[PDB]
Amino acid sequence: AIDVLDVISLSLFKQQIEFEEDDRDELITLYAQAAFDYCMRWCDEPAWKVAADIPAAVKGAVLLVFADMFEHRTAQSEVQLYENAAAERMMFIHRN
Amino acid sequence: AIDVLDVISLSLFKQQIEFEEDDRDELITLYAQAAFDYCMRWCDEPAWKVAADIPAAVKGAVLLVFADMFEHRTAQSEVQLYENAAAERMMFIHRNW
Amino acid sequence: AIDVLDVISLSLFKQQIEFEEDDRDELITLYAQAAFDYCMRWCDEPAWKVAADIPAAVKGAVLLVFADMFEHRTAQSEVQLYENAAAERMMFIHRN
Amino acid sequence: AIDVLDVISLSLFKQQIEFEEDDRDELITLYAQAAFDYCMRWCDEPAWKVAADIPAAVKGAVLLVFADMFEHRTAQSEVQLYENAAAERMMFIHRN
Amino acid sequence: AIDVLDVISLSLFKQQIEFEEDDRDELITLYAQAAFDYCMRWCDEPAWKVAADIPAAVKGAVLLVFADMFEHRTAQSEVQLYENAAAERMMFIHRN
Amino acid sequence: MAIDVLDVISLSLFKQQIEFEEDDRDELITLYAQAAFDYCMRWCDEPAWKVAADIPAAVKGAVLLVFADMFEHRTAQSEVQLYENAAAERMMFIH
Amino acid sequence: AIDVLDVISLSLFKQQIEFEEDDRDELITLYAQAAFDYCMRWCDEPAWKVAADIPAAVKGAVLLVFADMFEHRTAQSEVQLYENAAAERMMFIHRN
Amino acid sequence: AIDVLDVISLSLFKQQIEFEEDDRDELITLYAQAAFDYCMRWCDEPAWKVAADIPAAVKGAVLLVFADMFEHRTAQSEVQLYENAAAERMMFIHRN
Amino acid sequence: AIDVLDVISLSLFKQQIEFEEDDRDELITLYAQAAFDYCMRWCDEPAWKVAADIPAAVKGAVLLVFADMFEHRTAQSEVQLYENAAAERMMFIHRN
Amino acid sequence: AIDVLDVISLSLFKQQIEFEEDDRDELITLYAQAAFDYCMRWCDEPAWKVAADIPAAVKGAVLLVFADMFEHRTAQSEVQLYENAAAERMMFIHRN
Amino acid sequence: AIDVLDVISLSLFKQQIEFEEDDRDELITLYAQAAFDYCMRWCDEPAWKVAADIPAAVKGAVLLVFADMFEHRTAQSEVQLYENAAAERMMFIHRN
Amino acid sequence: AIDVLDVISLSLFKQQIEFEEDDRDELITLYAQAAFDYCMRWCDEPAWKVAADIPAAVKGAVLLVFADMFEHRTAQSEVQLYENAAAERMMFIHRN
Amino acid sequence: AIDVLDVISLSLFKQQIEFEEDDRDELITLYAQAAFDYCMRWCDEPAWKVAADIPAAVKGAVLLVFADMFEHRTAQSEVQLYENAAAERMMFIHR
Ligand SMILES: [Cl-]
Ligand SMILES: [Cl-]
Repeated sequence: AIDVLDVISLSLFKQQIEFEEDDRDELITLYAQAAFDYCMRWCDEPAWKVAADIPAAVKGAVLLVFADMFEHRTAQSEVQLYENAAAERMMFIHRN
Repeated sequence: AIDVLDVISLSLFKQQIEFEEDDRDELITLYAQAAFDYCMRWCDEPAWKVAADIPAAVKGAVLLVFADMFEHRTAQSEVQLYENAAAERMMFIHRNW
Repeated sequence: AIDVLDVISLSLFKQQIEFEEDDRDELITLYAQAAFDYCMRWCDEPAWKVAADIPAAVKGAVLLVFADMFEHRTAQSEVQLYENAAAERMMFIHRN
Repeated sequence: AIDVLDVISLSLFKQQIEFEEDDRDELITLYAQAAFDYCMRWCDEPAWKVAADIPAAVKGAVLLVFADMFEHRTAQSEVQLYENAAAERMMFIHRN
Repeated sequence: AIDVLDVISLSLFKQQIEFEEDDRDELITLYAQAAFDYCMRWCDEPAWKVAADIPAAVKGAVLLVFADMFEHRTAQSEVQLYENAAAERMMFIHRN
Repeated sequence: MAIDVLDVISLSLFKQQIEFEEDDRDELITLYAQAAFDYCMRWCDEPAWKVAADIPAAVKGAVLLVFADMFEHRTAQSEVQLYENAAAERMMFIH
Repeated sequence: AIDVLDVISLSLFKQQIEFEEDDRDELITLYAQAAFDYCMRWCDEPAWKVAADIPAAVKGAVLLVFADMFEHRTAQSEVQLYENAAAERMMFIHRN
Repeated sequence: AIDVLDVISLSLFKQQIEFEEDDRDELITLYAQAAFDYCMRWCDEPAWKVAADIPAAVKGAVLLVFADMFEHRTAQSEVQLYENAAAERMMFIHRN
Repeated sequence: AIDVLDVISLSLFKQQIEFEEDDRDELITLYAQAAFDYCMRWCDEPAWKVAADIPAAVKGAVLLVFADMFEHRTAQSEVQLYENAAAERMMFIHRN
Repeated sequence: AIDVLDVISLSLFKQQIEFEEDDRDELITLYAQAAFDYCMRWCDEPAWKVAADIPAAVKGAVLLVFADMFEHRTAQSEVQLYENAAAERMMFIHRN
Repeated sequence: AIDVLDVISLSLFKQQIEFEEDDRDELITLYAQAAFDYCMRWCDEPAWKVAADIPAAVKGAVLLVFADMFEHRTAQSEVQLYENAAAERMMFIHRN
Repeated sequence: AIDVLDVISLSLFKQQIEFEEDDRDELITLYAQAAFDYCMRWCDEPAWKVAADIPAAVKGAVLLVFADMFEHRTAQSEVQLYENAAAERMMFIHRN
Repeated sequence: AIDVLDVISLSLFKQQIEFEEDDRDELITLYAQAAFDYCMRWCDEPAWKVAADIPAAVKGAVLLVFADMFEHRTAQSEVQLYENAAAERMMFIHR
């Protein structure tokens, strides 16, 4: 399997969520892995064998899914959430 | 059966909810176990035999379900709750059909 | 039959509702026993013979139902209450 | 007939409504008797012959109905009241 | 006929509406008689021959109807009144 | 012989219904009382009530509600909407 | 043709509108006459031949219509007027 | 033709609109005449030959229409006008 | 053709709009002429040959239309204008 | 063809819009001419050969259209404009 | 083939928008040209060949469209724009 | 084939957006080129071979589309954008 | 095969979002690459072989899609997002 940190660096993930400290690397990495796993299964593209195979648009969707996990931590929320269409669209363009 | 704390450490569960105190470990552990039990039954995947088998997206769902339990303590509330789609979506892609 | 306090201790029930006093254990027990009876009958799973048989997701539902009775003491209220979907979903996956 | 106070003590009734005073024992007793009568007739279970026969979930409904009588004293109100579904779900699970 | 005050004492009627004075006893008695007449006619149970025949749930309905009379004095109001469902439910459970 | 309202409910009780403490409006209050009774009697349309004592307590409750409304709401049109209090008709309806 | 002031005195009309001045007797009389004429035509009862014949509910209606004239002076207004059902209901029960 | 001032004096017209000045007698007279003309035509009753023949309810309608002309001077307004139902009801009761 | 100023003097038009000054007599005369022209064509009554033939209710309408011209200067506005029904009703009773 | 200034002088157009200054005669003239051309074409009555032929109500409509141009300068605006029905109604009665 | 500035001078266009500077003559001229080009094409009248041929209502529309481009500079806005009906009506009156 | 800055100068583009600085020439030029490319493709007119061929209304549309790019920088926004109908209407009259 | 930075420099991308700082260059590069990839696949014009082939209207769309990524960082938001029609219309004109 592909390690998400070989596709998008840990530093870049932290920049996405504007998080400067190094004391949540393990939690952040879990969100990154969850996001990558989600996007890879959704795209379902058996041909991508290595980190360098992942298209830039899929990388953008990974950052959106990841950032959503960092900011929205509960399965139910008090404030209504709205789908940002950009995530599906970045991926749709590369689904099997 | 798989122990949820071998999949996601108690330390990580506490960071999910930004909870620093150590006097609620038993309650927090119960929420973690409940969330894991729920996500496992829902995915219904027999081939996940050990903790290392659990996919990252499923780990993401357990964290969301766990934090919901921690934050929302009553079966009815005065304020409406809205489903966060990420939890079911994280689980759906690892569902045994 | 199963004593709810063998499944979830009274101190956990008190922590669920962040209740620190020692003078409401009898009332709190009555709520806990009601929540457990409700959830047990709803799942209707006779394979749970002893306390250690109760699945973790059902314990979660019992705590939610319990906390509801603690917080919402009247059969009617002036403020509309909304069903928290987590209770039913935690029970559903273990219904007989 | 069963005496409601053999099922849930007067002291527990006063704790439900957080009522500290001792000068309303007759009134409170009347509400308790009314709530029990209502929940009994509703469940319609002739199998329950002694106080000990009353299931925990029915005790919870009796507390909810009792407290509603204590707090909401007129057949009409200037503010709409909303049914708390817990009371009838607690009873439903034991309807004959 | 049954005398309503043999069923629910005047002093209990006064506690229902939290009324302290002894100078509205005639008016309060009229409301109590009207509430009782109302509920007796609605229930239409010929088997209720003496005060002690009246069930607790019906006593509860009588108190609610009585209190509404005490609080809401005019046949039209400038604020909408909403039916409190408890009164009818208390009665329905003993209808003939 | 038409039943007199003041043999059914005293003026004292009419004044307590509206929380009216003064004694300089008995004539006006009597007229409202008589109007309310006339209305409730004709609406119930029960000739079986021959004397004051025949009038059921729930109907006396209705009479007080109708009376109090006349006292408080003096005009055939209002700048604020009025809403019917269901208690009035419900207590007449059962008779 | 009946004189309204034989039915209800000018001073009772003034009490209806809580009007304590003596400088508007002619205007007030006109409103009184208008209200009486209106209610009489509306009921259309040929049996009322003298002031003593006018029933109590019709006097109530006349007072309401009179007061409306006193208070609301224009065939059109800036603020919406709502019909007080009491007026029509008082006359209806004596329509011929 | 009937002179409106023989039916309702100028001073009664001024009391209707609570107007206490003498410098608009000519304009007020015009509104009075317009209101009378309107109501007489609407009623269409040939039998009213002299001032004394005009019924009191119709005089009531003439006052309402007059006051509306006095208060509301433009064929269009920035605020909605609402019809006062009394005007047409007073007239309709004597229509031919 | 009838001169509107022989039907309603310029001084009365000014009082309608509570316009004190004398420096707008030409504009005001123009509004008066337009309103009269409007009302005359709408009524279309050939029998009206002289100023004295114009009925009082038609004069009322003329005053309303005129005042609307003086107050409302633009074919479009940012605030909705609402039709005052009195203008049309006053003309309606004299339409040929 | 008819010059608008032979029908309504510039001084009257300025008074319509309460415009004091004398440095906008050319612009005001353009609005007046645009307004007249519009109203003349809408009415489409070629029997009007000279200024003196133009009916008073049509002059009223010209003033309203003119004033709308002076006050509302753009083909689109951020605030909704509402039609003043007076303009069209005053042209409608002289339409050919 | 017609120059807009021979139809409406730059100085009038500037008065339309109340713009008292000379440092935007080129931009204003461009708006004026675009507005004229738009209205001419829209009316599509070959029979107009010189500046003096263009009717007054069309000059009015040209000024409206022009001013709209001066005030509203973007193809999309955060605030809804509403069509001023005058622009289309001024033009439609002279459509081919 | 045609250079946009041969049609509308950079200086004019800056005046459209009221941008006085000199440090965004490259970005502004990009917006200008994009706007021009879009309008040209939308009209699809092969007869326009050189800068001078571009009609005035089309230049107005280019300015509008340009300014929208300058002001609205993102493919989605927190605030709904409303189409300004002037852009398409300016282009539509020159569409192939 | 075309690198977005050969089409629109990072400097111009920074200007688009009015961002002056020097420490988000790898993040901005990813957004730019993602925006280009998306717009290119959308247009599906394989006749554009080199940087200078890309039409200005497509460059405008790439800037819009880029800036959206920079400003709206989560797959779900608490505020509703509305599509800015300019992005699609600029792309559509070259499909
Ligand atoms: Cl002039
Ligand atoms: Cl670069």
